[PDB]
Amino acid sequence: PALTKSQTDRLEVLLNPKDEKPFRELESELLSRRKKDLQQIYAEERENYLGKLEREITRFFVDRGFLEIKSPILIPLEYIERMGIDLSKQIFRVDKNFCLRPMLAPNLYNYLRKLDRALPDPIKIFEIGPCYRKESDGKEHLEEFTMLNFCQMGSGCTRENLESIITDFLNHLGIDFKIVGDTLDVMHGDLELSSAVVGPIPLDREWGIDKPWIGAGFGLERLLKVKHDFKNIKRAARSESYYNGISTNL
Amino acid sequence: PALTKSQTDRLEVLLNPKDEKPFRELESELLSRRKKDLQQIYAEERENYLGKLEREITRFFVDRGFLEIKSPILIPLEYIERMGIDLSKQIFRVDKNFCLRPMLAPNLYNYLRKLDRALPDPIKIFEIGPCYRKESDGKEHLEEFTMLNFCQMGSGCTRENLESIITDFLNHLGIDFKIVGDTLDVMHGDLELSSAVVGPIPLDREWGIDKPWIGAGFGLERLLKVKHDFKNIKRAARSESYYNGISTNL
Ligand SMILES: Nc1ncnc2c1ncn2[C@@H]1O[C@H](COP(=O)(O)OP(=O)(O)OP(=O)(O)O)[C@@H](O)[C@H]1O
Ligand SMILES: Nc1ncnc2c1ncn2[C@@H]1O[C@H](COP(=O)(O)OP(=O)(O)OP(=O)(O)O)[C@@H](O)[C@H]1O
Ligand SMILES: N[C@H](CCCCNC(=O)OC1CCCC1)C(=O)O
Ligand SMILES: N[C@H](CCCCNC(=O)OC1CCCC1)C(=O)O
Ligand SMILES: [Mg+2]
Ligand SMILES: [Mg+2]
Ligand SMILES: [Mg+2]
Ligand SMILES: [Mg+2]
Repeated sequence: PALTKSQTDRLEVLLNPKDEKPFRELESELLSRRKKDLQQIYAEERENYLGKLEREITRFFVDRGFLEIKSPILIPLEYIERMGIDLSKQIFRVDKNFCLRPMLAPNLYNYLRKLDRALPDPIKIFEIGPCYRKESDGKEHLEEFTMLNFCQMGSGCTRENLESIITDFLNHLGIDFKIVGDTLDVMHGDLELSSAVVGPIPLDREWGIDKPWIGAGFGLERLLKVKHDFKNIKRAARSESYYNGISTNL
Repeated sequence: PALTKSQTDRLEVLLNPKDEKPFRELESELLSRRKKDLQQIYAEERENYLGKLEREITRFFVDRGFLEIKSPILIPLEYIERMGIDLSKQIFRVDKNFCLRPMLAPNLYNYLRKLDRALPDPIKIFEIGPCYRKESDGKEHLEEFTMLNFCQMGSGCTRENLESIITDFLNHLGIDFKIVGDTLDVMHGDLELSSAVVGPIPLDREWGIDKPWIGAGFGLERLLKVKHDFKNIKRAARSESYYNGISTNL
């Protein structure tokens, strides 16, 4: 009569946040619901949450005067050392000289330096894309995730302006937050949505940067987790197991 | 007086397709032009070609009834073997059990199988994203590229329908092509834009697929190369060296 832990685990896979003994009937009910959810997505919008969020965020920053960057995901291992990373044990190495980027900063540093030769002050850029870190199991971490990093360099690089961009950005997405403060974290309850920095910092010199700057990095899967009230960030990930938070194991 | 080969190489970095002794003046002219090009992008649209193309392609397929997939880039090595790949020497391995995906097929096979339990016939899906292959130097190949793979499974999986989708798709993008024919290549002159397949094929059984299907895979950087008349596909890649085909080394 009482559901086993394994049965409960199975039902929880099929349970969605907005949902409101014997196991087989409960399972059948949830299977029907989830099939109908996929059918509705297929019939109507057909957009993947992670893709759609990237597009929405892209529009926000492009509209605010930030240049869209698409830089390599596979980066030189040298960039890790040059980032002052002696995270060191979290790097996915590829061949002898490369790794999967654990963050967007090194390529954006290079872009800021290069673009400063061409673009008027201030320089405003952003990137959204895959980042990789070896992580311990956890409901808030993925080994394959998607970062947004925006930054501004030159005039107007104040904490006030950084907080303003963050605030406008999250109010646009409709995500509740608190900024907890040079360095700031953007929190949703106890979940970190972003780390933000008001530069300059001593690392800049290694990258040929000698101007003020502000920037922040956000995990898109974390944003989705909060927005859609997913219990586990796995529902928001690139996945074969979940589609828009709906189990594909039906 | 005569430009050296190295000087010509430098000028060719700065030359754009639409452009129409002494070296320093030629260099200065091209530098000014390319800075102005970046300034215009920054002032006006601010979109990255590779990002924008992905968005345009996404809209095309979503509008045509195809479900947008975002699946893992880091995939089990087992998937390679299960794809009948004994390309074998082109795989970027990561740790003991994983690799960077060289193609979108294995994850899409899994999606087709899973979605067949939920969605009405025919099942139409697509993915756009990073793929990785170790390649010899060449003007048409990147080690890090972006694939579009669409497919349909069930009813209507005919060569005629596959050719129709391809034709509508490339006429939409404004890319000239010829389809050269079960299996088809979509050519732009001697450059392969896509390989396409009319299933079923014997590989399907390994992935739990036993329905007719059609599908095709396109390289986005190749599409950009053709569309923008880039001499080298490096101008279309995720890069720190080129932005929308414009040298960042100014
Ligand atoms: N493994 C991960 N999975 C999902 N999102 C991540 C992961 N690592 C970082 N992020 C996201 O990227 C943002 C910026 O990266 P940062 O390096 O500041 O993370 P972090 O300080 O290591 O986070 P945490 O303390 O939660 O590990 C984080 O605020 C988070 O939103
Ligand atoms: N290394 C690469 N760089 C850029 N695009 C690629 C690369 N490999 C494949 N593609 C693109 O992906 C498409 C489908 O992949 P497929 O495995 O059929 O390529 P392929 O037959 O190996 O191509 P090629 O003969 O040019 O190496 C190709 O038609 C091409 O547009
Ligand atoms: N790099 C991640 C995310 C931090 C985002 C804030 N930093 C930031 O925007 O750096 C700018 C990007 C290129 C150099 C300046 C971290 O280590 O927390
Ligand atoms: N996989 C690449 C691209 C081929 C694209 C055509 N194949 C295709 O769409 O396969 C479908 C995708 C999942 C299984 C059926 C190749 O090896 O050529
Ligand atoms: Mg961390
Ligand atoms: Mg942090
Ligand atoms: Mg090849
Ligand atoms: Mg081919």
